[PDB]
Amino acid sequence: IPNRRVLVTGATGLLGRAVHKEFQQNNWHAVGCGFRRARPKFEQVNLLDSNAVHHIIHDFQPHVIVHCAAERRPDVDAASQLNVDASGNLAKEAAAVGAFLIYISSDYVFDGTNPPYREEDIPAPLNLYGKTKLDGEKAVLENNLGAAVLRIPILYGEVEKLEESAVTVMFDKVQFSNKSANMDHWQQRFPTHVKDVATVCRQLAEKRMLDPSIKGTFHWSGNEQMTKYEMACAIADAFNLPSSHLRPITDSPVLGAQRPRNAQLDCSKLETLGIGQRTPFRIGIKESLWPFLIDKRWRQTVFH
Amino acid sequence: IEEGTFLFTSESVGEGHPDKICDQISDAVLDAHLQQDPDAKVACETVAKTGMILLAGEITSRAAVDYQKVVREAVKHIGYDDSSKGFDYKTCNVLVALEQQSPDIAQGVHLDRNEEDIGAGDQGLMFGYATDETEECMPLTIVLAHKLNAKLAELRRNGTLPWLRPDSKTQVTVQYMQDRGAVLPIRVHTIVISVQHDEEVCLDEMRDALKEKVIKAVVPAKYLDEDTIYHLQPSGRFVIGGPQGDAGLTGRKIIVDTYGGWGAHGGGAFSGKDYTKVDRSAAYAARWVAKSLVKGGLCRRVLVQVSYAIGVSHPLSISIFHYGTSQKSERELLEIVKKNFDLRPGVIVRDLDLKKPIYQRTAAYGHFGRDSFPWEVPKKLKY
Amino acid sequence: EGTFLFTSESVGEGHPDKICDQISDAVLDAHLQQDPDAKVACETVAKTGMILLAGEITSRAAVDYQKVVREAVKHIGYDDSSKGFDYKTCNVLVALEQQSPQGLMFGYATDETEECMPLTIVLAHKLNAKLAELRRNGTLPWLRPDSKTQVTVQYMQDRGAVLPIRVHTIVISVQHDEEVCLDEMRDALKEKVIKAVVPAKYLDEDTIYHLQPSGRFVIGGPQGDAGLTGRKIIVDTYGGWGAHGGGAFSGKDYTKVDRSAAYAARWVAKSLVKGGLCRRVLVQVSYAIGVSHPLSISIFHYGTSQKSERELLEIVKKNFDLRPGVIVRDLDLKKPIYQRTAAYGHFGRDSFPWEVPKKLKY
Amino acid sequence: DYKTCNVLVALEQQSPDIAQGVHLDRNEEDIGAGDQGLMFGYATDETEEC
Ligand SMILES: C[S@@+](CC[C@H](N)C(=O)[O-])C[C@H]1O[C@@H](n2cnc3c(N)ncnc32)[C@H](O)[C@@H]1O
Ligand SMILES: C[S@@+](CC[C@H](N)C(=O)[O-])C[C@H]1O[C@@H](n2cnc3c(N)ncnc32)[C@H](O)[C@@H]1O
Ligand SMILES: [Mg+2]
Ligand SMILES: [Mg+2]
Repeated sequence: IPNRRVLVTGATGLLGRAVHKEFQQNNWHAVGCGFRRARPKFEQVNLLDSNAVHHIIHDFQPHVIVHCAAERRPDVDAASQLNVDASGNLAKEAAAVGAFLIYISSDYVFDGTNPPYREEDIPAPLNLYGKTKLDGEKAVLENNLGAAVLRIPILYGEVEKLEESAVTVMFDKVQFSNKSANMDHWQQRFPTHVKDVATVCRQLAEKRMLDPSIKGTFHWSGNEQMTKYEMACAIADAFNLPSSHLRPITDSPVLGAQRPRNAQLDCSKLETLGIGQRTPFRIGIKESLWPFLIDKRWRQTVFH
Repeated sequence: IEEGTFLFTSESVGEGHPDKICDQISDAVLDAHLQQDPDAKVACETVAKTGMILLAGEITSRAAVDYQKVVREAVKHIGYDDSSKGFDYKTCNVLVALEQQSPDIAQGVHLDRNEEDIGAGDQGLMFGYATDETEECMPLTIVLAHKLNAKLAELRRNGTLPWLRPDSKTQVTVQYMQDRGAVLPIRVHTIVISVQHDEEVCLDEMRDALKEKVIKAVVPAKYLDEDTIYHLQPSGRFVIGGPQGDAGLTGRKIIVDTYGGWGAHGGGAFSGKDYTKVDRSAAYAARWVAKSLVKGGLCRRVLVQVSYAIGVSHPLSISIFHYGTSQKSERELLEIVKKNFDLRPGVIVRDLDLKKPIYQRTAAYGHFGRDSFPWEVPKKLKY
Repeated sequence: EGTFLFTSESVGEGHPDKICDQISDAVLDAHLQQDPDAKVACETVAKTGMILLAGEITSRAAVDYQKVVREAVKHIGYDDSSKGFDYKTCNVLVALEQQSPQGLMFGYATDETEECMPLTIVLAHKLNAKLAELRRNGTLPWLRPDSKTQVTVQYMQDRGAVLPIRVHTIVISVQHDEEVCLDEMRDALKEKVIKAVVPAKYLDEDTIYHLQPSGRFVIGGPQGDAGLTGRKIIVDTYGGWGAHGGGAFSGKDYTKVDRSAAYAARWVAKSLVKGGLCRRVLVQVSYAIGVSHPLSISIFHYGTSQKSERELLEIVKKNFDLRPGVIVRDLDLKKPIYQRTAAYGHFGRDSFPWEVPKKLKY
Repeated sequence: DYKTCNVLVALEQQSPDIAQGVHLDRNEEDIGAGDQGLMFGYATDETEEC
């Protein structure tokens, strides 16, 4: 029954799920889609098939589109790849129907040399990931001037598998105290909840229905600064576990040249408009990871 | 490619399936007794067979019950009223072999006791189960299986498909994916439907009807795709059904009556039994508990076990398994259950209103997953 | 503490429902002896002074049903009116319609006992066996055939498996004569029955005993409660463990997949555990219309296997042929030994082919 | 044995067709014969009880 429509791409992924959830409940008519494993909750849509993208947008008449990428970061080797491009088509057809497209992008477009980074600052990606996120911004913005760009850092949330977030992958290494584990204490990062990012996406979209001046780049990020090593120790503290088996490597990694040291995003522009939510990481990661506790996993079978 | 996927299948049977005829007759006899004597002790077993309904078991009651009428009216309502259908309520044999409840059982269970102190009518174990995969907190497999049979009966009784007869069997195979102890139904893999039919109607008029009027009206399109297998009237000439050329008994569809293979079962049957038989009242109680936990948000899936000794009021054991779908420990969930529930039959009967003669409703389409039953209304928990 | 209780029950040969299962399978056995290809779907009903046979049979055999039923009831122990039932004088009614010439099954196995079964049901079954034995000896001559048992065991979860710690509660109800008193029965049930069946390390001062809890149990057998074939399917199988699709075993011949594939699934499950591949396992076999081999097999090893599910499935596929026809050939299911399955559980005892672990090659 | 024998009951109502042809709506004295039939009576003086 709600008249405010939204289309979330990459709805199958950690970010998309949270976004589609945040909208659907709060008087939006939220439809999600995805390439694989979409059915039964979401629509099966290959973004690289223009005919498919065309039909679902034509038939749906969305008043807004939130473009997320599925994602499952090993990345965080940091090299390739992407052929998109498909953000171009999406931008094209979003304009054809007159829908406000929010393009999710990353802090990896930056150099990570002079933190913090403003929306105005010149991007300079050290890797191919950063490169294509930057291309997408270009490809979107020039195909649709009414669109926006939300840049966000590393993500975590209520994952279905530990591997869905580069924060949550660590959890087994945290839990297994009997084995010592090395973790990066070099790269500076700001873990940010997809649930927070989702709220921001709703607040920003709801503004564009009032004020047509909302466009261009925006920055959001969690305020707590953490290395991979500090995150792991924070996770142990939340679940009250020993962390002495965790060893920091202050030396940069094998491909430290491709990884921006501190690509901290300045979120002042977005903080001004009354947009922002910040779940504390120690409370957020507890709600996120409890189903993956060793003792819980033993119990998670089909039959007793 | 596979991940952590599996197939699961559940069946349901229509009112005319011989086993389910027995279940409904036994429950009609129980209702007849409870209309006049709310404290009736009923243990009615029914046997259905070519030309015959036999009532065997034990009943101590103040009610005056005309067994011939209750049995024949039940077979009437089920829809067997002519030779052409293989069975006629007007002309079937009805034998009755009913005696009083053993005085040894009476003295040992309920005689000269306050209601809250009456012992379990028997020993036994019962399981309760709930899952967040449907609104009704039931496995999609069994829910779809039941609702298909209910649709067939509906379309038969309002004349919209007048070639349908009472006997039917459905099997719904769903493809599932595991999710941190919960289960996500992904798609309907296969649907089988055998249903008893007229002499006139052609095969592919029925098959068209089963797909377009039955399945389309029941199964959400979100679970159906181009690969879904449909086995509609697989053998072909299923004109012979019901009791004719067949032999059915009360309590031979206990899995259909409950969770369709999911959770667990302790093997006690439901129909033909008043509240003192804990096979029924404690199973109803345990469903109530399992549904209350999931609706109360304390877990996404759960199995509850309870056990009793004959003549003893308090359960011998209680156990909770949440399949790791709760942040709380199973022990903590047990503590919550102990505080909120009194699982003696003398108390369950008050909370669930189990002297009411509403049991015939339960004898088909499953005892769980429906609106009107007290045990499907979750308790607000305090913890 | 990671501790939980689990309960299972079993019943005796004189239990009305088990009477019917044994007679049903006695009818089967008798038919299979004359005609190995006999189709049998035989239900038995029992009540005061009555045994009623009902079902379908396509067989070439000529069976004296009178003799079959009467010898079964004799063997069970009902031989006088003082006991509520008598093989010499009971009514035998025959309503079998005789002529002349799909499913989801579960198998389950756990390493918590030698017989590779849940401790709860194994003990429940054995307590009934003991009573029958001591009744037949003459050691406890006040015993009568009808009996029930129930065992609650306290378990500890251990990385997928379940570890029995102690026996929490035990129920025994057994029909008896009119002389013996309540204290003598309870002492006997505790000292001659339980302590001879349950390992001492499971019994302790906190173990609860509900023995003859009804106070009187003279009226028994079909007189005290109607019996029907197929009303003890959890007792016949895994006592609340594993899983169950719906089908009863007794009165059905081997061409019913409900029976013979359930036996096969058990065979696989037990072979996996005895072969050291799992400490605990549930085997799902989906059969589908128009295919001989199973449409799909899942293997839930509860995390107790070093090998993955796909690896275990592959091991299963090259050591087992789960097409009905091959199952009845391999397990020798045309032979008339179904009556021995109809009491004390179909799974657990070495004497059955499906309880002989296959040496696995992988 | 009376205590332990099988007892089976297959009793239905008298046919409504019989009831209306015989006794419904009549004074007891005008009740019709419950059936057709013939019947004999006999006596002999050879014993005191005839
Ligand atoms: C108690 S009965 C079932 C209820 C029964 N139909 C009634 O009318 O209440 C079920 C089983 O319990 C056992 N049983 C019968 N009489 C009993 C007694 N007096 N005490 C304990 N167990 C008994 C028998 O094995 C019987 O089959
Ligand atoms: C009247 S019946 C005896 C039934 C018994 N006297 C009673 O009324 O319950 C005996 C025979 O009369 C015949 N009969 C049955 N119903 C009848 C009817 N409505 N009118 C005339 N004859 C009938 C049948 O041949 C039957 O075997
Ligand atoms: Mg019973
Ligand atoms: Mg029973």
